[PDB]
Amino acid sequence: PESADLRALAKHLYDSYIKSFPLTKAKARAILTGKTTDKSPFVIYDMNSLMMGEDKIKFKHITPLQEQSKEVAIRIFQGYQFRSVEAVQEITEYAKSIPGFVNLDLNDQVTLLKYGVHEIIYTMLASLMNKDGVLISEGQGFMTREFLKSLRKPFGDFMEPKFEFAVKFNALELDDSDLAIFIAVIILSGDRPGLLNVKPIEDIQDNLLQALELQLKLNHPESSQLFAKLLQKMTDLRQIVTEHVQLLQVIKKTETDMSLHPLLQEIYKDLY
Amino acid sequence: RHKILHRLLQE
Repeated sequence: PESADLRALAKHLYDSYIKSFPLTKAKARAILTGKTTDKSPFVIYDMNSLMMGEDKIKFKHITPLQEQSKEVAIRIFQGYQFRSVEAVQEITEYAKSIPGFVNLDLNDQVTLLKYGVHEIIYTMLASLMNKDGVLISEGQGFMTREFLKSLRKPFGDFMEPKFEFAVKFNALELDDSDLAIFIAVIILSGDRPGLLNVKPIEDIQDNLLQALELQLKLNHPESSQLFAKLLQKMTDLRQIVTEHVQLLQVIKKTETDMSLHPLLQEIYKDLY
Repeated sequence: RHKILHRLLQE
């Protein structure tokens, strides 16, 4: 029917999701359960393991810790910046695959990404997280929740809110095919500040939302109304973003021993 | 204004 067009959209987004992102929820979950036959992730649980894992994590930057002035908390924060920037680039490529997205006003393409990318980063981060820690560097690291908490303030506060969101969001038991449509719905949000032409964005999001509803009914026929819980999580994502921007506000002030990557500067300029 | 974002998009 029209529901055929909706299956086509879901499959296209899935294909583009698999191509755009190096580590899927399926592979991440296997790694976190040892149900893979790959070399396990190097566990970072303290300052020593970080030093030993520095290489495999690709958090190396210019020089190793022991020959650089920058302290451990700053080096982890800088490591996570390079991972974010790559995430932003992967999400931008995925967005361009969303039918109608490249035909939008370029200024609106920028605004959607500007407000969208970190809501998608945190959604995708949950795929990599459990109550104990997070896969880093395409699954070859595992950094513990306790280690990230133990970092001296305000750095100890950055990742904990993402763990708290992830434990809840992971209970919905979404798979990659579900997440591929959900992240597209997030990108095509009509209510982002500074949007010039909301109508074609709401038209595209209407389609993605229908596609997400069909996908949820088919892939979870045992399950019932994720869709509603799942749409409430979109507001949770905005709160994580708000909170996170405040923490970046603090560190810009309390630390002058660091600067933000330019792309992250573009994104955070005039944001909540 | 959003130089890198424009570049990533216009790629």
